[PDB]
Formats: sequence, C-alpha cells, structure tokens
Amino acid sequence: IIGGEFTTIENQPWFAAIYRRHRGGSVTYVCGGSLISPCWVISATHCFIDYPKKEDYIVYLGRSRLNSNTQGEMKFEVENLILHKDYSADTLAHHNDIALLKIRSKEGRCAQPSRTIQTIALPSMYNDPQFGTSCEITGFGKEQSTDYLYPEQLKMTVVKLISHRECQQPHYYGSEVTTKMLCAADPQWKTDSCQGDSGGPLVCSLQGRMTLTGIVSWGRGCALKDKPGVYTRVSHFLPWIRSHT
Ligand SMILES: N=C(N)NC(=O)c1nc(-c2ccoc2)c(N2CCCCCC2)nc1N
Repeated sequence: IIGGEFTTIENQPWFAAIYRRHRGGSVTYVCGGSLISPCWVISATHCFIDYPKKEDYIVYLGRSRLNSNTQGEMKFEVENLILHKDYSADTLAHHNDIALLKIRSKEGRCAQPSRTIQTIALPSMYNDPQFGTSCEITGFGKEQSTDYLYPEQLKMTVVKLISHRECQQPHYYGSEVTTKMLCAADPQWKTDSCQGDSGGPLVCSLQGRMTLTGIVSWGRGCALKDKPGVYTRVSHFLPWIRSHT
C-alpha cells in the first residue's frame, strides 16, 4: 500500500495472509486474500500460477504483522487450490484473475470466527457502487514502488472507483481493462495498491453492508498519474464462486 495508514487485523478481520514454503524450508509472503466463509479464502490466480501446487502454501488469518506472530492468529494448509480456467496474462493485464483456497488446519478445522477473524460478504450479482464511491484496500504490499522490503505492519488506504468509460481511455488503460475489472485511484494519485497487495480486498459499503467489491489484480506502476489500480470485479464471478465452493 502506497500512502494510507498502518492498521491491525481488527480493522480488516477477513484479511488472509498467504505465504509459500520453499525447497529448503524458508517461507516467504506471496499475496493477500479474503475469508468469504469459514473454509474458503478468495484471492488472485496470478499469485499462484507459477507454483500451482497447494502443498507449497500456508494461510494465516488474524495476522497483523508480516514476519511475526499476532496473538490469536490461525495457521492453515491449503486443502484445495482452485485457479480460474480462463485466466490469461498479457503484458500487464490479467484476465479472470481470481482464485479460491480451501483452508484446513493440521487439526482438520476451518476458521473459527473471533475478534480478529471474520468473514466478508460477497456482493449481489452485477451490483457495484457508482463511480466516485470511496472504498478501502488492505495489504502487506510495498510502501513505495522502489522499495526492496515489504512493510512489517499491515496497511490500508482509501481509493475512489473509476468508471469503465474513464479507465477505458487511452491515456489510462485503453482496452486492457474489461467489464470484469474495476479501476480505482486517488484523485491526487497519492495512494494506491502495489506489488504484494495482489489478491487482497477492495471493500465498499453497499447498502449498509461491507462488501468484497474487488480483488487487487494489477496496475502500471503504483500511485502513478493516469494509471489506476485494477481489481477483479467480484460481482461478475458469483456463479464461478458458488459452483467452486
Ligand atoms: N495498483 C497498482 N498501481 N498496482 C498494483 O496493484 C500492482 N502493481 C505491481 C507493480 C507495478 C510496478 O511495480 C509493481 C504489481 N506487480 C507484482 C506482480 C509481479 C510483476 C510485477 C508487478 N502488482 C500489482 N497488483
């Protein structure tokens, strides 16, 4: 997250921290995700496509820090890694960038909700907020494009939804953006998602309900003028989510 503010897991208790085990046994951070039910985390396919083996991954819930344990956290293995069959990557833009992780502890259990662990509601189909609506994004991704390290403490910020028409403009993204993607940015381009925020939540308040509107997917640079963050439009994937869960 470029700009914004540090936070803790109580302010985004559906946030899932996803790591990969290496040959040799070191564990590194991969991507964010969101808990949509006790046994299911939703994320982005591009996070996993290079290493598509479920046994390589570890999922934490209730975690506020990157490389230290948070009190009350839960650790899970990935019992099921489901990537979207129609995923594609061009140079920047990832199509159908959505993935499901079925989680299960070494004791064979799913998430027990707590003060630090809760689910996030999915939107109703094809129902998103209007352009200019302020939404929030959360993650352990880079604080500056030039940074080598990821922040040790969770961050979040606010961005505003951009219309498909505006994001479709050539000075923005041209036809790289489809109707299954959502664009969002700061009016000053001051704050944004970045590398390492992929897979994490874009949350909007719809009709009084906090709703998983987007999944962090891609962008050209981070917090660059005329280059918004691009998000998988969750309300266009409800059948795929339902069928696979
Ligand atoms: N909202 C944005 N403006 N940007 C992002 O959300 C975002 N940005 C980058 C990025 C762009 C230039 O440096 C890093 C990124 N990457 C990691 C993936 C592996 C190839 C490198 C790109 N993933 C992202 N999800």
